[PDB]
Amino acid sequence: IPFTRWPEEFARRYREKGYWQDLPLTDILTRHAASDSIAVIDGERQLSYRELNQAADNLACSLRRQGIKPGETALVQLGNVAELYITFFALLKLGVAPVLALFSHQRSELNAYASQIEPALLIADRQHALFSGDDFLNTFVTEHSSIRVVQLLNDSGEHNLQDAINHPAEDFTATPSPADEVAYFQLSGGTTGTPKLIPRTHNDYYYSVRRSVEICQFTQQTRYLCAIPAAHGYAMSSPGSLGVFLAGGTVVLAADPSATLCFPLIEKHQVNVTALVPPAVSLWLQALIEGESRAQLASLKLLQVGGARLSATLAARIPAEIGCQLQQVFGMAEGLVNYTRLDDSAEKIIHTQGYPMCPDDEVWVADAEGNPLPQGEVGRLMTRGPYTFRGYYKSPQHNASAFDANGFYCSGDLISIDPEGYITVQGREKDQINRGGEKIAAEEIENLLLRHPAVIYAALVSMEDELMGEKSCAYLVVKEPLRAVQVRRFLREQGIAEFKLPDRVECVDSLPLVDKKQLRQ
Ligand SMILES: Cc1c(Cl)cccc1C(=O)NS(=O)(=O)OC[C@H]1O[C@@H](n2cnc3c(N)ncnc32)[C@H](O)[C@@H]1O
Repeated sequence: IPFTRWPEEFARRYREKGYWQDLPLTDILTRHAASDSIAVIDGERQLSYRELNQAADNLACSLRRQGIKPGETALVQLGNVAELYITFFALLKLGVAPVLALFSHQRSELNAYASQIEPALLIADRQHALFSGDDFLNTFVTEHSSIRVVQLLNDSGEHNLQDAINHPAEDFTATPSPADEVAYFQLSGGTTGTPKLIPRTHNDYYYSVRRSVEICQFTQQTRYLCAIPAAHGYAMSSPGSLGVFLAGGTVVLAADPSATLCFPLIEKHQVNVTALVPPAVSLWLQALIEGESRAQLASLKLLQVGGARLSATLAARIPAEIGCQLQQVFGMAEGLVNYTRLDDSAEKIIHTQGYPMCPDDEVWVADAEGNPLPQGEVGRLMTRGPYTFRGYYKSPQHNASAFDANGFYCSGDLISIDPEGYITVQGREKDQINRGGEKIAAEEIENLLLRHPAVIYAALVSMEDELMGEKSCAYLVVKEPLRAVQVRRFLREQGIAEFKLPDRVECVDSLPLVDKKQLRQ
């Protein structure tokens, strides 16, 4: 499986300093293979580390019998369910590199993912709109003829994922990919017209998990509510579900981050850490005002907030109105993750997004050309490090643009750095909307809008929204009258995630030639 390697002097340095430990990610689970402490709670269901590890082997083995081999890829679309973690570890034990699609992702996204990786295996959920019938499957498995095996959650027919997990592995020995080779594929937020996949090696991904655990001081006592989409890198590795498993803690799954669902789960299971995005934090504080008992969240000792910038106003209210410590998490699926420390001054936890988790994480601030700007100046985040990648998967065209000569990645974020060395996010250069933490590639949507017969020109732009931070607005120059429902219905036919539909559509007489920079003015 081809990916951009680190130069050898970098791989050697990162091994010498102990970042790369040359262990597979399977180690996170198999160190606990003897344990009967609870690893996953999912509604009424409680899986031990022993059971989880066994489930993973059971599935890994079942797939091996169906003829899935090491070095092959897989498309996995499971939500906030135990089977996400079983499937992730099953495929890691086989040496199969998956993409973890979010439940929200639809036709266009799955097709895009399947096209780049050419998967041998598809794992999806019959509770998904696309997988309740066999119509889409028939079409999907035709277009993506690489697919040989299909396993489906909440199926009682031939392709039942349960029957595989429940089938005890006779003599199974794991064959994880080498630790300096690809383990799995993360998803970019998106700056381009097609999704870009991020190769994560065991060495790079494990270190980010291991180092995240040190900072957030996760232990066997950690009870982590995983309420955001469980397959996202923030819920997965920062420190996320894996960080919890590593530590020997417990992951509590919730279908979404509504106060309606989570407030009960936090009190019931005595959760002491969870990860949210700004709008979820807002709705939580509003739910407390609207008269939810604050004592339901007594057990909470750390609340992570990331995916998008947290207003100091919102930040300051977390200790007061909820009564736990805040951690701001500024990270990206490409690698680099900045944390506030648990011992940081209120000043840094409220007004900054921390500093990189690795001492050998390297961060300078570029001007429009690409020269270093001195501290306190605002400019483009340029970074490289032991868990920051060196190329999207099979993207020589975009990789040329995305990295400078020395292998520094531009995140398309604008940042300043304090005298104390802390990063504050000041804005964004990449053509990306941040819809309450969820990322939309403006180009992806503009291309889809231009497919519409009435649409001459398309501009997708951010607009301030108090709840979400940003909402999508589609500016269209049209042949004929076009109402928002028509645009939205049309885009849903193309088959994309709901969050990607423009919250607002406006037909205008002209757009400038699109110069989005001027359209803001
Ligand atoms: C991967 C990730 C982790 Cl592991 C932890 C927290 C957030 C993310 C994340 O944001 N992942 S991402 O791939 O979906 O998007 C990366 C982009 O998300 C934005 N972002 C993430 N955290 C922030 C933040 N705290 N403040 C402002 N912007 C933020 C930023 O533009 C960054 O380039």
